Amino acid sequence: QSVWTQPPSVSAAPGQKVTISCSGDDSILRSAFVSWYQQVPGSAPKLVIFDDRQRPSGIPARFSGSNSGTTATLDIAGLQRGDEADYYCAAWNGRLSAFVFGSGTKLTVLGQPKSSPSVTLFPPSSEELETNKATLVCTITDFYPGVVTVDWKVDGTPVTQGMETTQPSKQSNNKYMASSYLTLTARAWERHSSYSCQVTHEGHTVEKSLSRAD
Amino acid sequence: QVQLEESGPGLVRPSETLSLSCTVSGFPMSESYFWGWIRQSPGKGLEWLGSVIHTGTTYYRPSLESRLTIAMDPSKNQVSLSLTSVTVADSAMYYCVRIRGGSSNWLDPWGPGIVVTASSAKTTPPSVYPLAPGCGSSVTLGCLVKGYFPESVTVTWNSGSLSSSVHTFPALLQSGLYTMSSSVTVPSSTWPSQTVTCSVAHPASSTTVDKKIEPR
Repeated sequence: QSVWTQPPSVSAAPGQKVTISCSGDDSILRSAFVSWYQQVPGSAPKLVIFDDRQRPSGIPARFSGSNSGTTATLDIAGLQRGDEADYYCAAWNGRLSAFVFGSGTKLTVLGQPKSSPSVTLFPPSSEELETNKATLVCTITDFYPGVVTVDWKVDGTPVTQGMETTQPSKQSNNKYMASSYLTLTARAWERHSSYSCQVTHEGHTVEKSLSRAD
Repeated sequence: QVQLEESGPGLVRPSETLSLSCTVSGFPMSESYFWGWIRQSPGKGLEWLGSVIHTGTTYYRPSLESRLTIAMDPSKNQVSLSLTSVTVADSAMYYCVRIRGGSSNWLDPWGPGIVVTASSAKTTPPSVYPLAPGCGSSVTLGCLVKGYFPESVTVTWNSGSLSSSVHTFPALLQSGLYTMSSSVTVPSSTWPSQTVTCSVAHPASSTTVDKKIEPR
């Protein structure tokens, strides 16, 4: 594949460990050296493992790599706050003739209790509707860890088009916030009845809905 | 001590060519390393574009190979990227990287990155729409700040004597224009008796909009 499969996120408390997998088709990773990169979303990635299991200068033995031939794994033991980052694997894919990255895994080093998202759903304003457009806004705040998935429904049916969600950003209290937008024409707004924003966080959903006729 | 730095225009018009440079300091470009380019779209993953070595050998992402030219000039400690026929899909953070040759294929160091925005937009002030509840212990209002260019805006709120909590969300680039939003939370049963206004300042268009949030 042109992207290696990684879990979207992992978390653990300081002092604990995590394992991050990176997989390709069949045993394609036996044929290539896998490298791992650490990125704080505000900055460039940094090399932490090369040649499956070697560490560059300055990287502690807390970081280790393995490669099963099918799946490569990054192990991060003795977790510290500064380890918090997105992690990517990478390797040459000879079947595609390209250097391929994994899809990335967000690591949270748990510094406060879980906090479920506070969701608010807004209808389009009459002012926007005068321009022949309608945007619903679903604000999402005070969640920790900073990972959510957002699903929209219109008339009880999943929306597949016209949705976009921001990447979570940190609040002053180190919880996270994000916003999701459903963009429709004014006519489509007028021709549907119920609208729902569903936020999944740590395996549980928080949903807000409205009816246009209110 | 090896350092990389990307430079070039932050704005590129669709159909035109994106041209970026990377300057290498503290390390010889005549060694057995490739020099290449990676990009990353906001909130998405990393995409390898290609690389070059001092002998002239180049590697390109096959899906982009017809549009991509990567070259180097060690006399200027430079690596260049030229991507023709730009689309809105080419907006990204672009990174130059040193790459170890051979079977190792590792990337280190990376430049800090340069933000490339692909858009045909003119300077456009935002359209600011009020976010009021559809018909608990707090109420949340907001402002939708839509269709502006370029970045950035600042949103401030005036909720009088009310205690408030403001959440200002990052912008999304959608068809060459930015959209963002901001919310303010005040105690339930205060507003609308007590007034709440967002002020949205877009210095590029010399425009500030002061929108009072009215009940529906």
